[PDB]
Amino acid sequence: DIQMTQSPSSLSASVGDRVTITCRASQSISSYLNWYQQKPGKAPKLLIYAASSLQSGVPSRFSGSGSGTDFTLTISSLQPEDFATYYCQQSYSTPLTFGQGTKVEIKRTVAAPSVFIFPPSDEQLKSGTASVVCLLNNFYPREAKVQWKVDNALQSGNSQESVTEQDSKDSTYSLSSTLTLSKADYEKHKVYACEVTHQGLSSPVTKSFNRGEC
Amino acid sequence: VQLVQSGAEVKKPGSSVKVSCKASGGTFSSYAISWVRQAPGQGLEWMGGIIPIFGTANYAQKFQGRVTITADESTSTAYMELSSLRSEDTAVYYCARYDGIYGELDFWGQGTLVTVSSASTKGPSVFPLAPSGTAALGCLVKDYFPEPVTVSWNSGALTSGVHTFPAVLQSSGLYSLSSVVTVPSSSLGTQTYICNVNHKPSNTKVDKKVEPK
Repeated sequence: DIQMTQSPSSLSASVGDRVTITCRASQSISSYLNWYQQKPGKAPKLLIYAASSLQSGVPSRFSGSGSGTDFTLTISSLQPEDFATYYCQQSYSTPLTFGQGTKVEIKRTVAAPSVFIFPPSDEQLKSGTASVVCLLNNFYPREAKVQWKVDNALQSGNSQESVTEQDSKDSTYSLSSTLTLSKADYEKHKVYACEVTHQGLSSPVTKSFNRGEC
Repeated sequence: VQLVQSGAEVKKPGSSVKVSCKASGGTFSSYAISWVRQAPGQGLEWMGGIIPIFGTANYAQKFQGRVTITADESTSTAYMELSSLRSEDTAVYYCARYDGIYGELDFWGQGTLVTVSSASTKGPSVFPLAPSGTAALGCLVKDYFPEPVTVSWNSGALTSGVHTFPAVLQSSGLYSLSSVVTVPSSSLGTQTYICNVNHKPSNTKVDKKVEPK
């Protein structure tokens, strides 16, 4: 087995920066080195083969070089869509072996969230459960505080958040916070609020609804 | 120039899974097939490959004895069978096409997620996230197992402004996920919004319609 070692394993840069990823083989693989790009939840896509040849369709900012043991992938001016994990792979000899992968993330300017709140559906309350959903849309950086207040009482350990991966067009995030309680617990309170702290905001943004109000 | 893989499913430990790769339009002509897995959050691991027409298979010693790779020329389909399924086998399995000059894998299937679990499948419930100069609406896809679910908006029509979140695991043991989209307020009373949810392991399909509160 030929070991493949990439460096770095993770990396951050600004749009337009020169990015350089390194692949090293445990022994000579001539020029049988390929580079794949894998955006999240998607399948790997071939970028470079034979160490240095661009797959047709891949923009010219991508380029590859090296032979023997030492190989480099270069993005000459990083773009928002270049957000992905990048793998190297040797096909000089079986078994085929990959590098550990290098996650490339984009560094961009602060951007404020657009906050929304959704009361639970009617159909869901019939099943005896209430899911209250708060949405922070298109912001940077990832770090945010989302505070649930229920009749002006702060909540603890009854909500969960999920964050999207960096957007391929503007490099922002989006976040959902979901507060879940039984219909019974739900129907014992009136004010359902979502307080958001984020450094793209002058001060905290609160979105709320009153249970029952049309 | 496509490869299409079988749907994702759940399998009890100690059992077997056979995953299929349909080479589109009979393009087994001059293409090897490789199998590569990615355990969640991990990197890419090569399982093995087959030269379809000769039917000669090559396996990684890590998997020898547990995995069998086969091809069927009259169907244009590659097959990967993994037996004695353990929890460590929960992964997305990919087929790719291997080209024999440079050794590249120049096209990859979408991937099949195999989840090893004693628990049986459970399809999601889809709830609307009702909207109230831009406005947001969405769909709550709740209480399903295992992964994944796919969401699209209006059979593929709406894609701009669409955010589908990664599934979160709830204390109940089941996954939950929301998909949301931002649209102008004006298009509310006029335009129709239907989210399309597909949960392949339970063969559940749901098209819930989102309307103002």
